[PDB]
Amino acid sequence: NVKINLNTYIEIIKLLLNQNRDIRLKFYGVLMAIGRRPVEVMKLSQFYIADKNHIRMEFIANIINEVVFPVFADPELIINSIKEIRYMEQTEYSYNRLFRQIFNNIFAPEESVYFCRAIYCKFSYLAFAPKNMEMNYWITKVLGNRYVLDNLNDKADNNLLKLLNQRIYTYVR
Repeated sequence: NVKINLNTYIEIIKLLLNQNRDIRLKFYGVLMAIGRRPVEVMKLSQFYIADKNHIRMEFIANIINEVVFPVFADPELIINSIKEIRYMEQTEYSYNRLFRQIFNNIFAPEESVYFCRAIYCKFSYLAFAPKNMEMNYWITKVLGNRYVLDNLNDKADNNLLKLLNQRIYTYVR
């Protein structure tokens, strides 16, 4: 049950967003990168660039409700993945055994989706909240457990990344 730091987190997200093998993997990359609920990713929301590292989500819950949140990959890269993800559901359980094929003995959550959102909160706070901000406000602000290392300048964990890279390109879909 590996502990990862922010730099490691970002590279994992790059692996999943940039791989060519499985749109489902790209889905988990998006969940880790922006902490939205899967339904919001899959439908009924529009995503727009806000910042070099923020996205604006528009939705109905004034012509529209927005929420702006920080993100852990290039927003254009993220939003393009969402387009593919929605396209591979319009052109057309197992998601959890896919999550294990990649993360067994690294992350072992009961619910991968809840894990992905929870890790996103922790890193968003570590990386964007000001000194001394109450965490309960931050969570409700960015939305609506410690697998992590609270040290923002540590180098990324390369042996971990090799392990994951090997898994991504050698598992059977």
